[PDB]
Amino acid sequence: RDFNNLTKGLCTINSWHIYGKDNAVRIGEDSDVLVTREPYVSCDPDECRFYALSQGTTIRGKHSNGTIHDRSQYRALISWPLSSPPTVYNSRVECIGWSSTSCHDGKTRMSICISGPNNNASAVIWYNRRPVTEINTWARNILRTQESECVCHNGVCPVVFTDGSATGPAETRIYYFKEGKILKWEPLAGTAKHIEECSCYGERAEITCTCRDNWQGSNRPVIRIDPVAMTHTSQYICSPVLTDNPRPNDPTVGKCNDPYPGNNNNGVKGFSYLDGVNTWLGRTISIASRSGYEMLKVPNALTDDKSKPTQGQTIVLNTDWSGYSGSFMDYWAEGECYRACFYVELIRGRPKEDKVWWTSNSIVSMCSSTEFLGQWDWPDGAKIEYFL
Amino acid sequence: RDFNNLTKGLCTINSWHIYGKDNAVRIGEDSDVLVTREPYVSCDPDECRFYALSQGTTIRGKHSNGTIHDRSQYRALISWPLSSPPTVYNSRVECIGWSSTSCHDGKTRMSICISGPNNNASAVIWYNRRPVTEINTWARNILRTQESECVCHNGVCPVVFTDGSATGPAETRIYYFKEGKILKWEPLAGTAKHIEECSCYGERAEITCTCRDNWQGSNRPVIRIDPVAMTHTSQYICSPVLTDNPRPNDPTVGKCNDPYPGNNNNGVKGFSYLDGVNTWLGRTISIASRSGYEMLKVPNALTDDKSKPTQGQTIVLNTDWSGYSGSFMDYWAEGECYRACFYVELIRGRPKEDKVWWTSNSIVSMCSSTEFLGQWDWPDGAKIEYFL
Amino acid sequence: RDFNNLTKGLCTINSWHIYGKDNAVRIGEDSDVLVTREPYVSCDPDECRFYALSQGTTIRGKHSNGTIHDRSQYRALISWPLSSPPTVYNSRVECIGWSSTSCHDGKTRMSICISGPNNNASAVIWYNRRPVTEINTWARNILRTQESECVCHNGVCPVVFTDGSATGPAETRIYYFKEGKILKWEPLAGTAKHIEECSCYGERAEITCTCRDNWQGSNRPVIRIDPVAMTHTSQYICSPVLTDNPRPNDPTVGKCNDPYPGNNNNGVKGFSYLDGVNTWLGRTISIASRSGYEMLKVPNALTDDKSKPTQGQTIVLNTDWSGYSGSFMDYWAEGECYRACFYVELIRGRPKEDKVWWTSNSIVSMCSSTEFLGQWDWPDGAKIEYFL
Amino acid sequence: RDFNNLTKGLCTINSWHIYGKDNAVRIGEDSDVLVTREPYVSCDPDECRFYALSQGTTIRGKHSNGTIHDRSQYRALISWPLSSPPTVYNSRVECIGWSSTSCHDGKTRMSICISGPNNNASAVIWYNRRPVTEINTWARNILRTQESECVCHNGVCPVVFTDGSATGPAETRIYYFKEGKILKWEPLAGTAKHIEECSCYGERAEITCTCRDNWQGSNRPVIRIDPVAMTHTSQYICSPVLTDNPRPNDPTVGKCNDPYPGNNNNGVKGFSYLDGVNTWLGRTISIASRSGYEMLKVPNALTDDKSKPTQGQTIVLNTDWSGYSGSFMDYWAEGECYRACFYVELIRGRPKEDKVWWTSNSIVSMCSSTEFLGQWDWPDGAKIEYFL
Ligand SMILES: *[C@@H]1O[C@H](CO)[C@@H](O[C@@H]2O[C@H](CO)[C@@H](O[C@@H]3O[C@H](CO[C@H]4O[C@H](CO)[C@@H](O)[C@H](O)[C@@H]4O)[C@@H](O)[C@H](O[C@H]4O[C@H](CO)[C@@H](O)[C@H](O)[C@@H]4O[C@H]4O[C@H](CO)[C@@H](O)[C@H](O)[C@@H]4O[C@H]4O[C@H](CO)[C@@H](O)[C@H](O)[C@@H]4O)[C@@H]3O)[C@H](O)[C@H]2NC(C)=O)[C@H](O)[C@H]1NC(C)=O
Ligand SMILES: *[C@@H]1O[C@H](CO)[C@@H](O[C@@H]2O[C@H](CO)[C@@H](O[C@@H]3O[C@H](CO[C@H]4O[C@H](CO)[C@@H](O)[C@H](O)[C@@H]4O)[C@@H](O)[C@H](O[C@H]4O[C@H](CO)[C@@H](O)[C@H](O)[C@@H]4O[C@H]4O[C@H](CO)[C@@H](O)[C@H](O)[C@@H]4O[C@H]4O[C@H](CO)[C@@H](O)[C@H](O)[C@@H]4O)[C@@H]3O)[C@H](O)[C@H]2NC(C)=O)[C@H](O)[C@H]1NC(C)=O
Ligand SMILES: *[C@@H]1O[C@H](CO)[C@@H](O[C@@H]2O[C@H](CO)[C@@H](O[C@@H]3O[C@H](CO[C@H]4O[C@H](CO)[C@@H](O)[C@H](O)[C@@H]4O)[C@@H](O)[C@H](O[C@H]4O[C@H](CO)[C@@H](O)[C@H](O)[C@@H]4O[C@H]4O[C@H](CO)[C@@H](O)[C@H](O)[C@@H]4O[C@H]4O[C@H](CO)[C@@H](O)[C@H](O)[C@@H]4O)[C@@H]3O)[C@H](O)[C@H]2NC(C)=O)[C@H](O)[C@H]1NC(C)=O
Ligand SMILES: *[C@@H]1O[C@H](CO)[C@@H](O[C@@H]2O[C@H](CO)[C@@H](O[C@@H]3O[C@H](CO[C@H]4O[C@H](CO)[C@@H](O)[C@H](O)[C@@H]4O)[C@@H](O)[C@H](O[C@H]4O[C@H](CO)[C@@H](O)[C@H](O)[C@@H]4O[C@H]4O[C@H](CO)[C@@H](O)[C@H](O)[C@@H]4O[C@H]4O[C@H](CO)[C@@H](O)[C@H](O)[C@@H]4O)[C@@H]3O)[C@H](O)[C@H]2NC(C)=O)[C@H](O)[C@H]1NC(C)=O
Ligand SMILES: *[C@@H]1O[C@H](CO)[C@@H](O[C@@H]2O[C@H](CO)[C@@H](O)[C@H](O)[C@H]2NC(C)=O)[C@H](O)[C@H]1NC(C)=O
Ligand SMILES: *[C@@H]1O[C@H](CO)[C@@H](O[C@@H]2O[C@H](CO)[C@@H](O)[C@H](O)[C@H]2NC(C)=O)[C@H](O)[C@H]1NC(C)=O
Ligand SMILES: CC(=O)N[C@H]1[C@H]([C@H](O)[C@H](O)CO)OC(C(=O)O)=C[C@@H]1N
Ligand SMILES: CC(=O)N[C@H]1[C@H]([C@H](O)[C@H](O)CO)OC(C(=O)O)=C[C@@H]1N
Ligand SMILES: CC(=O)N[C@H]1[C@H]([C@H](O)[C@H](O)CO)OC(C(=O)O)=C[C@@H]1N
Ligand SMILES: CC(=O)N[C@H]1[C@H]([C@H](O)[C@H](O)CO)OC(C(=O)O)=C[C@@H]1N
Ligand SMILES: *[C@@H]1O[C@H](CO)[C@@H](O)[C@H](O)[C@H]1NC(C)=O
Ligand SMILES: [Ca+2]
Ligand SMILES: [Ca+2]
Ligand SMILES: [Ca+2]
Ligand SMILES: [Ca+2]
Ligand SMILES: [Ca+2]
Repeated sequence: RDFNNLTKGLCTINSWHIYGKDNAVRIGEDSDVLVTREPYVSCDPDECRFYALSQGTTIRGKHSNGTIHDRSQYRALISWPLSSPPTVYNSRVECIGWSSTSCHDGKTRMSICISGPNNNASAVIWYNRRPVTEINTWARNILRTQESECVCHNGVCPVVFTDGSATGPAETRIYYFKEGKILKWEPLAGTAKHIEECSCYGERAEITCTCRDNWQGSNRPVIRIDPVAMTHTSQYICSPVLTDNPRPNDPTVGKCNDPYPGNNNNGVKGFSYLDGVNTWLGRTISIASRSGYEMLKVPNALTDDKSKPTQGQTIVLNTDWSGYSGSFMDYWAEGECYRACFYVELIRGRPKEDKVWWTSNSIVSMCSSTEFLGQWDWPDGAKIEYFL
Repeated sequence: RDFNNLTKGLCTINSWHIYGKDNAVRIGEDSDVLVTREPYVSCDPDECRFYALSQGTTIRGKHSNGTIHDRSQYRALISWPLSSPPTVYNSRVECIGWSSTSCHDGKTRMSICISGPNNNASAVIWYNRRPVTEINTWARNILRTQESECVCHNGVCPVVFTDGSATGPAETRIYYFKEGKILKWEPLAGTAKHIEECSCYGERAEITCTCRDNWQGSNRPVIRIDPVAMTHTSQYICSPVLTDNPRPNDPTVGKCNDPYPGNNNNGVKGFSYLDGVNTWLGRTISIASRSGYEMLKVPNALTDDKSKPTQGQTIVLNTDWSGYSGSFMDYWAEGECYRACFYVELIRGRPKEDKVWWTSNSIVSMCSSTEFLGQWDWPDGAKIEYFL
Repeated sequence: RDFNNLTKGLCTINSWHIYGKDNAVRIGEDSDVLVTREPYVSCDPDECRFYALSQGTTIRGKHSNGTIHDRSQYRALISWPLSSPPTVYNSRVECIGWSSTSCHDGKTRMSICISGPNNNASAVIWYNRRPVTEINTWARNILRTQESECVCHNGVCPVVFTDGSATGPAETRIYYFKEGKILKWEPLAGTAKHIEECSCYGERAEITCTCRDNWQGSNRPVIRIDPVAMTHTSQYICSPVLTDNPRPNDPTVGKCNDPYPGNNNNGVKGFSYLDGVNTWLGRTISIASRSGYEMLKVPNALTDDKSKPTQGQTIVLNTDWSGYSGSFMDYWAEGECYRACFYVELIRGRPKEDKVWWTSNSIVSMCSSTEFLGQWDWPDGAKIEYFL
Repeated sequence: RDFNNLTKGLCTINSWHIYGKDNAVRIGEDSDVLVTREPYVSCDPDECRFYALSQGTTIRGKHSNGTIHDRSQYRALISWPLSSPPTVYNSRVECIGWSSTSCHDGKTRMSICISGPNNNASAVIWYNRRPVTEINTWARNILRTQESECVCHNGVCPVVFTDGSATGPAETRIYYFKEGKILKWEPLAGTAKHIEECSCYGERAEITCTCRDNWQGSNRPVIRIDPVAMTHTSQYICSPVLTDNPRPNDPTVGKCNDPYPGNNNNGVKGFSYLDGVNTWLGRTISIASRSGYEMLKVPNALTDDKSKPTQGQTIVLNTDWSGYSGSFMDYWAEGECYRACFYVELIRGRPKEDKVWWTSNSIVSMCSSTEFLGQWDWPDGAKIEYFL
């Protein structure tokens, strides 16, 4: 109908309720489920669906051998019905590639997939399921993007891309698209020193993205975008509650405009909701590996370099595998506010479970509740031994 | 369009005709059919579908081992096309959880799923396929609900919940929802001493629910709800024709306001249609186990403590496994009356058939006919030996 | 929109072109294809689909053992997309039973399924995918119907049923339905001595049905129905070109009002298009078994007791298995005439191929052309040895 | 709505971006994927889909043995969602046959399938998913058509057919269809000496088809059609950059009105975009076999007998199997120009890989970009050894 506008603020997050779970790895042990990774969730005005990068083979298939690898010509962004697993028969291909983002602007959906060799990748921007614009690699070193949904406001859908080193300065750009066409792009500004895989959401005409500083930061960089002025700023979450992984132990004071040191050249896609006292941070429980997952209420985390938790909720036990996590919201729901949601990728197989030759995942997803709900843990649930 | 109103009375039940059957266990021996239990049927204005709690694995899958268990993080309420089996590829997830109810109000559908550990469960109420309201456990002891469809009248859809002991007094509440929001709730009143898994239907602006007194009753408790006044009453079916299971043999006089003694701490979800002489009771043939199933016409069963059968119809032979049963009707059919329908869950596997490591079921469903139709029996039809 | 009226006459049949083929048995050797038999084809105003009686198991499934049997509680009328095979995932259940018919009246579809034990069967008539009317067995001996589509005119859809002996006089009735309700029924009249499985079509406000005289006739009985007056007549095809099976060799003169003798208590569902010189008869090539299939142009076959072929077309070689055949037409196609079509059931497995424990089939379907097209043969195509 | 008119010219082709890829053979190693060959892509106003000739069996199925054969009664034109593989459950049958073409005229789709024995084949023309016209073989020697989409202009959809020898003069006809009916047909004219499998596209009210001269030409014949006047011309691509296969090495000067000699009685379906300097030719890299695939910009290739490449892009490495290739465009996309697209059939199995008993393929597809995008190679990706 009309372009969606970010007119509401976030609902008060007092806890998290279960939203979706596909149990993909459990089910795929004996059904035609595609091997995936880098999943996310994204809503259309009349439907919310799961998204991921397929590896172009089923989990039980012999071609599952080697799926720990990230970029092959057999990957594609696929989407499928909420909480169903990504099967050969119910998965819809949005575009071909090994890095992606996607979002609905209220009228139709824009999907972006990047493909190609490391030194010659290109992004193809799809709108209304048709290819509209293409962008060639500018730094010739793995052009890559969010791996979770973008956000739109009055037709303008900003997207964060990075091209260049994963272990030193890179070239990050913020592109402002409208109907799949480039309105404007700008180089990253602010104090964030390295940017990868931004997790974004919008409220009251502003888009907030929590990203990954792969190079040096154990705290997470934050990009705030004005989609009307088509400008942005960047900084780090000030709070000493560190949310990347691996990471050093939590200090008593964090860093606002520089990466918090201790771990270099590594990380994990993550997210946060930065809204004053209504601030919640997600993170793996383990500081060493993609193990466990918890939500922590950290009032003013973004601006308070001494902020610590006041409430929390465990999502995945430290005795279970987690992985990527990101933000999304149903911008077309009823009510006076946007209900914060997130998903956690539950990685199974390599490298942590190397008795199998594949690497895949399942998805668990939650949204906020104004109630103070009891908590449960949500593991992938598959028994690797069954696959041996 | 407009909210449905219960303006018609029940059609005269002179017999039962076959409505649906999915032969899920037979088919799933060699196709990707999900393991389920606690099924039911529910209609939308333009379609009627089967519903159940998936176990998040196929029957032939190795993860089917252990599906006798009731509450895991891998369960979800799913729905699929009438008489088709619940497959990985045709099952639509309504919400995540291990106890549920669902009903269409004429405009859209409300679905409720409860999840969590025994002492910290929560219900999430979905409306128009979006999460709208959440309710935390109030007694911290397996918050649970109907396991069959709810019923709506002018937008108000009452739902019966129980939290607390299964072997002593518990805390039952009747929630009145409208568009997924809580209008009102009240604690159970009347003479019913324990309430679980209510099976409901509506006619002439009144909703009748036949439930399960797990604690002490072999006769079934009944809750009658006024969805306009949002009030209710409760009692037991007076008739000496006992319908829970296990149960003692039938006496010559029943109990109207107290559980009929003989069997404690056990039961099975069941149902009835209480309409004067047009009263029909469903029950397992066996008084000891979930074996066989029959419909018995027992005029004034609800109010006559000496009422006995005047007609009957066998649905499943005592030599075949049955299980849960419940009520539903197509409130959007043509005609001057609502045609009473019901389903019977045909449980296969554990605990009765322990040569296999799983527990699942198939569904058989019937609706009333004004004719006096010949009867047939309707077994699950699978050969367990094939699964060995 | 509006009820369809049989306002056109048949197009001139100069040959037959391939319309549909599902290769179900070939494909099902390695995919989840349901075991079926008694198939047919039927059109809706916007789609034509394949129909059949499922056996409630896949062909490769262990429950395929024994599917030679006709009436079990695991059968159902299913429909699926034209030329696709009937799979677990794409088959839509129309109703439960082991004998059926179905037809669209222009507004919506009526489907009829009969189920039950031999002495207590009942038909349930569905309209707009809801059960509307039920008819109890009147002769208590396998109530049964067409096994191919019915035909409608201004809302009135006549259907031929038989109840009673398959080897002596039986009780045949013609029911006139409108919106699933019974307008009228009448007992069979005319000279046809036994009636089973009528294959019907309509043109110029008249419905012609070619049926099966199981008791004594090797020539086929014919019922012509006036759906406005709701009356009919019956006789036999006069032509000496005999079309039932098994049957004696062709004589030089046939019988118009009595069964042509030579073979008793057996037959096969078949069809014909009786339109003056534009008359075409279908039949198995073998006079002994359901082997091969051919179309023969026999001018005035219905009324000329000496009529012989003037043209022909082979559909299935005598070295290949055939089976049931029946008529259907797309009453909603463009043009000035109705294009005659038919399907042939290609039975595989028992009893002819007993190395396998199952019985199933695939479908081949043709429609007429005003051209004189070259002919090909259309076998099922599966290799039984592959199933061993 | 209204018939589509070819009102736009081609967009400037500066490179090719990835459009679709189904990885069918990889996925089908462990899922129910149909064996196919002769694929293509074609758009409807609201969707673009993959098309191919199924072999009526899955790849893992035992009936895959022998699928190197071209014309059996088990083949059919099927279509399925873009970039999904052709599975038993998602493939829609358009018609039955072993040679086809299909195209949308803006209102609805016309599909054509030819079937029958070599000396008695016939084409059936479907419109709006209904059979409308039939054409009998005129030369009684494998009536055959494009194997890629046709193109329409104001309702007129020309189609090129050939009947007769593959190794000497044959009888080629251009049929002009409108709503599935024959408006006119004409015999091939011009200097093209043999015509097979034309690959066509339209722009500015003209349809250009690049075909295959199986008899003698290593350069490709070209048919240009005026769909309004319903007339055409034919010639050969003048350029010395030869594009059929097998073929002799590239000379310095080609032939404009005669086949370039060196290879007889063989070839491969191919295509080109002939638009002045914006001219791009597709071809296998190998001159001996269907190995590799590249796009070459050859300004004025059609008219310049000395034209050589000025730019290029590799699509499939010479170390990987290719096969058929053809043109298609989304005539309903936004913008001021038509974006040239093509697909390449990646054949796997026999005859090149004879360790397996089958022959199948997967699809890769690209469209043009006005950018100068980095290139990647796109192999089928399956490991034959896995199928052993
Ligand atoms: C039924 O359900 C309800 C609803 O969920 C359950 O109630 C919930 O219970 C939760 C567990 O107790 C609780 O979550 C905790 O909340 C704490 C905050 O609340 C407390 O502090 C405030 C502040 O003054 C008070 O107002 C409040 O009353 C409480 O006292 C958090 O601080 C907790 O998080 C910390 O602990 C967990 C371990 O439990 C860690 O995993 C987590 O990361 C936090 O601790 C680390 O980080 C801090 C910050 O830097 C450090 O100070 C600390 O040392 C830890 O650091 C190590 O570990 C991290 C992670 O590995 C590593 O990076 C670092 O380097 C160090 O090694 C926790 O979030 C919910 O708030 C509560 N909800 C409600 C509504 O009450 C109820 O129990 C359930 N019922 C039953 C019967 O089970
Ligand atoms: C073709 O199809 C038609 C249509 O279905 C077939 O006709 C049907 O036939 C059915 C079987 O005969 C019949 O069903 C029975 O109806 C009886 C009621 O009708 C009779 O009584 C009235 C009352 O005066 C008369 O008007 C009427 O004319 C009849 O005489 C029921 O009473 C029957 O139910 C009881 O029996 C069955 C066993 O058959 C039990 O399973 C059932 O639970 C009932 O009996 C138990 O319960 C009562 C009540 O407390 C006790 O008194 C009794 O002792 C039993 O108790 C034991 O068992 C239970 C269950 O295990 C346990 O809990 C308890 O503790 C005790 O151990 C039965 O329902 C249909 O009405 C009839 N329909 C029609 C339209 O005619 C026809 O036969 C078919 N044709 C062929 C050729 O097959
Ligand atoms: C390319 O394609 C075209 C298009 O299809 C091919 O041309 C077609 O060729 C067909 C085969 O020749 C032909 O079909 C035959 O037509 C005959 C009728 O035409 C002839 O007679 C008339 C009458 O005067 C002439 O006008 C006309 O010119 C012809 O001469 C039919 O009579 C044929 O059917 C009979 O033969 C077949 C065997 O081929 C039987 O299976 C069939 O049942 C018919 O014969 C039985 O029945 C009759 C009637 O009672 C008996 O008299 C006879 O003895 C047989 O009885 C035995 O067998 C039956 C069945 O088993 C059993 O029940 C009984 O008891 C006995 O045992 C046949 O239909 C098409 O018309 C023709 N089409 C066109 C447009 O030309 C062309 O060949 C192809 N090209 C190539 C190169 O292959
Ligand atoms: C990142 O991505 C970009 C974008 O893709 C990459 O840049 C691309 O690089 C490509 C490879 O270098 C390049 O493709 C080539 O372009 C040549 C044309 O450009 C050149 O010539 C013009 C003309 O004066 C100049 O303006 C221009 O500056 C260049 O110098 C083509 O000629 C090339 O094709 C020929 O070579 C390939 C082998 O590489 C053959 O496979 C192909 O068939 C062509 O050669 C055959 O045919 C000709 C014509 O008859 C014969 O003369 C020749 O001998 C060959 O004949 C043999 O082989 C054929 C085929 O087997 C056989 O039939 C025959 O009989 C003989 O045996 C080639 O197309 C892109 O244009 C370029 N794109 C851009 C935008 O720059 C960049 O490299 C990537 N970056 C990295 C770091 O990898
Ligand atoms: C989001 O905000 C913009 C207003 O800036 C709205 O876009 C007006 O919408 C109407 C209805 O289609 C048009 O007549 C105006 O020209 C629109 N655009 C502008 C840029 O002024 C848009 O309607 C809002 N979205 C929603 C859902 O209300
Ligand atoms: C089939 O024939 C009957 C006419 O007997 C048509 O039914 C008239 O249709 C209009 C349009 O809905 C109504 O106003 C009349 O009352 C209809 N019925 C009768 C019984 O008179 C019907 O329209 C015809 N079907 C088609 C497709 O034309
Ligand atoms: C485009 C690409 O390959 N992205 C990969 C990502 C990057 O390798 C990482 O962010 C460093 O640049 O890492 C991870 C990862 O699991 O850490 C997965 C992504 N597939
Ligand atoms: C929420 C829950 O676990 N409900 C279970 C139910 C209860 O255990 C029973 O009603 C006693 O409370 O029993 C049964 C049962 O088969 O008896 C199945 C239900 N899964
Ligand atoms: C209802 C029923 O069982 N109909 C069967 C039919 C009858 O047995 C036959 O027409 C005699 O009555 O025969 C055949 C048959 O193959 O001859 C199949 C049908 N399933
Ligand atoms: C109708 C038909 O059989 N067409 C076939 C085609 C022809 O054999 C070829 O064009 C020569 O006529 O060749 C090829 C081929 O791979 O070369 C495939 C087609 N199936
Ligand atoms: C099929 O069933 C028969 C009868 O029960 C049995 O003797 C036979 O061995 C079975 N065949 C298979 C393959 O199970
Ligand atoms: Ca980091
Ligand atoms: Ca399988
Ligand atoms: Ca009880
Ligand atoms: Ca007979
Ligand atoms: Ca050639």
